[PDB]
Amino acid sequence: MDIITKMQVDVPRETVFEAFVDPEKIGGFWFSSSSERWEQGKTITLRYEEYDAELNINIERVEDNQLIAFTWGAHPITIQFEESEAGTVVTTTEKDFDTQDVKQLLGQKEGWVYMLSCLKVYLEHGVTIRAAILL
Amino acid sequence: MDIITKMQVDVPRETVFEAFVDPEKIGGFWFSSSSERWEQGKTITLRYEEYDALNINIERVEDNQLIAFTWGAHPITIQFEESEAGTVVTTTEKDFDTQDVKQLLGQKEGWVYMLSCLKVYLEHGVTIRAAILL
Repeated sequence: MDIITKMQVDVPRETVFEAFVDPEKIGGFWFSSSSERWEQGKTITLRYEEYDAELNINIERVEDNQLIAFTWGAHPITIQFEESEAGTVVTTTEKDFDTQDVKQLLGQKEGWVYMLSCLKVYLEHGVTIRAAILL
Repeated sequence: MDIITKMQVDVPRETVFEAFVDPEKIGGFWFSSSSERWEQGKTITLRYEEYDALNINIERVEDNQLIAFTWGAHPITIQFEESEAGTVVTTTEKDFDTQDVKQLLGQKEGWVYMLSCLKVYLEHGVTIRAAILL
């Protein structure tokens, strides 16, 4: 099982890509802060001012304005950005899950959908709706 | 199995309830409009302009607290409860098989997205593309 979620965001692909990798932008829809810009081969410190929690993630692969890859909890993750008429389609993929745990699947799906909804609102309106944690 | 989703919305419970039952407000986050105010015992014709496209029978309504109706073979309840900063909305779509995981995941996505659209609409007065869900 791979949890794949797609969300349309009405802004250019570069702008959506930047929303994730730019330490100053991520706070509007996801982590409260990042240690530095997301680069292929850099280990980033992702803060959650909310739960006063911190986690370190190493960026595995990065294709400018097109792909960000990494892993969490041993689950491969990729955030892709494709062009669409009105702007961009973001596709999040969190791989390797079993059916035995429908509860886990639903919870992760919820996290991805919520984060992408917060993303859409932040980029389309410049306002925020309580960033999520997901991971 | 039931698909339960909860969302915090920072406005009073009465404002969240009116957003669903008032024909003039629902288009900010879900269906484009309703034939009339959602009331217990009425059949409501819902519009979704994007698809230029349904009817639901409102079974129960507890003002500012609960709305229940059935879609297909899945009873649904939308509940509103007070929270310190506003309201906690709980949507429940019932009686799914644990077979079609894709169906459960697709419906979950639907509820989470609708509640997110609701949150922005009520907290910020702006909207993001409404989805049909049903």
